[PDB]
Amino acid sequence: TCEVKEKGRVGTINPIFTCQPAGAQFVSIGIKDCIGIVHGGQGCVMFVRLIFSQHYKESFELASSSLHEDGAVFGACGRVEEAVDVLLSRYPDVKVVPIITTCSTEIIGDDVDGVIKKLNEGLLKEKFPDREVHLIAMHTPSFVGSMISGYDVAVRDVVRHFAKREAPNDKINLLTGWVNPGDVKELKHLLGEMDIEANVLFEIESFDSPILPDGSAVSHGNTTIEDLIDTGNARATFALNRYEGTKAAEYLQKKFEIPAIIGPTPIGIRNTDIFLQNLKKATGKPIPQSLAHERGVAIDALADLTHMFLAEKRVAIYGAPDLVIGLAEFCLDLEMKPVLLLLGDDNSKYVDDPRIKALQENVDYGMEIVTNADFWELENRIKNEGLELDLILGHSKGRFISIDYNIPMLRVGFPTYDRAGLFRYPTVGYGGAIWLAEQMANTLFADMEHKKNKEWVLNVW
Amino acid sequence: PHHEFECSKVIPERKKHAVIKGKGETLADALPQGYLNTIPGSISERGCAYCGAKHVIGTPMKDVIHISHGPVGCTYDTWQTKRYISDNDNFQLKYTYATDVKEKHIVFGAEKLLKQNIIEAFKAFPQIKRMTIYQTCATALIGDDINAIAEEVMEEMPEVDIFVCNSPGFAGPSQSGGHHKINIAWINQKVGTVEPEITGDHVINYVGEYNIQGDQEVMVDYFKRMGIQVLSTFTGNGSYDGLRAMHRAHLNVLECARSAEYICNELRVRYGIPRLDIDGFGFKPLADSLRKIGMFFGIEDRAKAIIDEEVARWKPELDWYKERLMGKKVCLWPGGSKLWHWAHVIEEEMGLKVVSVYTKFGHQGDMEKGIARCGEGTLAIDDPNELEGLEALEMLKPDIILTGKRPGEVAKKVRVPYLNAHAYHNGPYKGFEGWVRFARDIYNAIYSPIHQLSGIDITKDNAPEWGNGFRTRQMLSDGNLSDAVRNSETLRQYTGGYDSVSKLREREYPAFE
Amino acid sequence: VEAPVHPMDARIDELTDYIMKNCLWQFHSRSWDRERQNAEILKKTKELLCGEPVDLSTSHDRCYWVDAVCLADDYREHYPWINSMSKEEIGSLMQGLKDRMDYLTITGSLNEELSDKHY
Ligand code: CLF
Ligand SMILES: [Mg+2]
Ligand SMILES: [S]
Repeated sequence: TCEVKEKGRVGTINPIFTCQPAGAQFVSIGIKDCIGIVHGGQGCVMFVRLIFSQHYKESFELASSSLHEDGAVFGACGRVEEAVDVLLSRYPDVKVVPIITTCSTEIIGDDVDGVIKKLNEGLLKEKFPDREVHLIAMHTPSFVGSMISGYDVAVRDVVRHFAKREAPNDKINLLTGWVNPGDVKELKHLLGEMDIEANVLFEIESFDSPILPDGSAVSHGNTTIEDLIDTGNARATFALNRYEGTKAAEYLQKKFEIPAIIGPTPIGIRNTDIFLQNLKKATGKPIPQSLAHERGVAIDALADLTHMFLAEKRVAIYGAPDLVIGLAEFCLDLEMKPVLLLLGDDNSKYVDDPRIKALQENVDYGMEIVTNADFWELENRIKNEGLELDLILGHSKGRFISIDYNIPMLRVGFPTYDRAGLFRYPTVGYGGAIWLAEQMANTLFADMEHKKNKEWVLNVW
Repeated sequence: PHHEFECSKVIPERKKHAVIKGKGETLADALPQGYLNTIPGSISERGCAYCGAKHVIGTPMKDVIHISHGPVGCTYDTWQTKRYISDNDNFQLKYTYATDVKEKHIVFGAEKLLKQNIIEAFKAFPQIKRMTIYQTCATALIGDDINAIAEEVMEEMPEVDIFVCNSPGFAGPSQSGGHHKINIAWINQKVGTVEPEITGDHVINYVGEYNIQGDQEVMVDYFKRMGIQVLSTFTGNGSYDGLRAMHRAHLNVLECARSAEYICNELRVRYGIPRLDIDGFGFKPLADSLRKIGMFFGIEDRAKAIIDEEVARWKPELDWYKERLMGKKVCLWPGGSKLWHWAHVIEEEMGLKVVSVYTKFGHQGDMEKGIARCGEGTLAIDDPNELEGLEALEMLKPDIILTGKRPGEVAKKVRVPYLNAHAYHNGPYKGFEGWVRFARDIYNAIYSPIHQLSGIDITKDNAPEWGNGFRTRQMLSDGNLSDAVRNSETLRQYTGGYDSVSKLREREYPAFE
Repeated sequence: VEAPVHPMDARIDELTDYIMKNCLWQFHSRSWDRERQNAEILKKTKELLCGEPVDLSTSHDRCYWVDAVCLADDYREHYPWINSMSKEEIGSLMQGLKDRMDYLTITGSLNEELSDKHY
């Protein structure tokens, strides 16, 4: 049966995620003309910019308040004030400036809402009166939740800041979740075929930036102030990822009565079907033949693989909880046996997830879902408790388990730095169902050749 | 004279932190400021004091549980971003630990949490009996006494030893404060606590080497061929108990002065051990370094032999690249020591023109070394920020920069190639072979046909034909070489394999008695 | 502090350049260390350049000596004019050098950290 249990150890060995501020920084890099300031020590931002570099091989703009010894003793609201001044004074185009707290500035208790109000009435009116500048508090203490909850918080804070319901319209708010450019592309394709306009939070396709002959391009997000304000006017909010867009979706529900459709994460055929059904329901638009065709093209790809190769494969999955769960679900439709799911933070709401209730009702073999997990929860099981696996699905930080215990691994989630180009491919939708199934197969195939495990069978499947 | 960036006029203090080496100017005439606080909002390249302590110096130790007392973030953000390898199966890259400080610890403290963590860690890794606890922002602020907890555990558990590093992010302007803190904490807590078996008449500490892509293994190979016992390395490929015996060295060979001069300075004071500064990079600096180390022990013959065979083996290949690299402009933009290790020898030996150097966290001593070795005209920058970096690229138009990963990707967008000065490309870059590897990577970056393609505007109505589906590096590089060069019988491209270090781990070293 | 002067400033321009471009022993961490280093190594360089014996009776001496030997040798090779100069002129050249080196690295130094009493 499928047993949900909390990690036993109190400590962390080999972490799956980083802290809430990293999630707020990720939200912020997805907004046009946005540069967050991370209020804390320099590493809290510089290390996170490296994370994003590791995934994308691009540099994104984020600043530090540069906390030092004095501010840690006496308070550091002045460090923020100077930061805002220095940032605005040197970056003329910036219009959005999140103020993102860290463990330090939360503990020492700096009044961020206070110092923002001061700058709005003060500095911004005096020195910068001709400029649009939105300062936004993001309270993201590192000693609760994770980058995942930080993301949820930040999306709420940006929508809370900007959303107004002046001119109701028929658009939806699509909160993609923390996904790849290839996911944004896929989701936009689905919306286009449904003929449904949306505010897409976030438009990060432009993270894949060119080298132009005139050296003029840069990676940036394209979610605009206008789009964020327009979130108040939508007829519904589709928050695909419950752990990354519940707060913003419910905020708009509670504040403007915009209905929130939370999940399921559209991973796999069946979950993509539910998305399209939910769009129809919300908007009244019919599901067109063209998507039934693309769906069937996807199913064809899956048919070639499922009972021949994927059936009964033993899978471990980790990463963002919505990804983990979505993948587990799709794997079961692919006849596979996900046997260990790691959910690598303290969220108390996993046990209440309907998708996890369904797994508990319906799974009929030995499965574990470990909450507050770390990578030692997987490695210890392999090394000392005889867990047998055919495949891992997760991000690159788990890689040494794959490498050193000879279990092949498909790179999914964030960050994926030990493979090239993965951000351009979908994991959601019908296109993503194709990509996941074919790449799991291709991963298994390479492994069968490595180990000489019936490698000769790959001829007339 | 001092230099002021257009981008930094609105922050006039920045003028004090950069100088162009003027005609006839000596070190007494101008020197950048250094080791001052950071300007908030500037998008400085700098990191935190926990970075300098834990991430740079502490973690290289290969037989140690590196546990960060704090929330998960600090630990995750320092994991799998470094290439300090080891001959203990890269234990220090594969396993990392955080205590996972939570809300309820903010009021009450997290000393119980810490101790439980320590026991869990030793239990999970029964082959590891050494630990270093690193303080972070959060645990500094809540005031846990890490030192007391570590002593409580060592009393309970005599088979283990625990080093304590109290260097949180905010403790200082940059990496630099953490270098100091861990240097001093190590010598205060740990040096003198172990008596080492000596296995030779010639004994060194190799100090300030972090073994990026095998640099330490390159150097220690030379030393083992000289019949020198390397008592310890601080800290690349280093053993915890090896470092506890640093007091017994006959000499401190110091490569990275920035990070490790502190501990050498105190070893001279406390135990009378002399300090010899060396260079790890380049044929001359390295030969001089090896000559001096051998001559100090009366075994200069052995060092001369090594120098002779290595230069013969590799100089024909270095010179291949030099000939194609002549006059190419380079910015030396690491964090610290590398900038001055490289500044002269790279001009002399690879033919590059150094047009700029920069230090993220360096002191005025590093700018001294930097400016001393650079040519007139060179822009030196202290605590550079992103806009200044970009303006320097526009102003100097370098052919390549040696810099960090993400700064490399900034340069990428404006058509300037990079090598990773920090983590290397096809490293390691120390040693004779390493210097050729280095030169080759520079060649391959500069003369990339993809780089040449990126400069072409395909929309341009004027653009000429191509009528050819490729252009090789050597097509783009060899067009204007002397017939003598181009047709040489000695000059050749790098002949070494992908991994230049694995062979050394097998190598056998004859005792000289 | 004023830059020192010397009859043989031309030739000290050359020898100073070399040390700035090649040597590290002149850039230790604190003024008192720099005084010691400048004095001890330029001492043994003169001694060696002047056929005079050198004292190798502590490990510190050997450490100064090794930098001294290399510096002497490069002077004889790369600056071979020095080789046709009497012990009188050489001792004069070395005193001029030490003074410039002490100026550039100690008394004229813009490195503010050289007086920190703590390492
Ligand atoms: S300056 Fe450096 S990296 Fe920053 S916190 Fe401080 S020691 Fe650490 Fe840590 S858990 Fe996350 S990443 Fe920060 S907000 Fe706190
Ligand atoms: Mg790219
Ligand atoms: S730094």
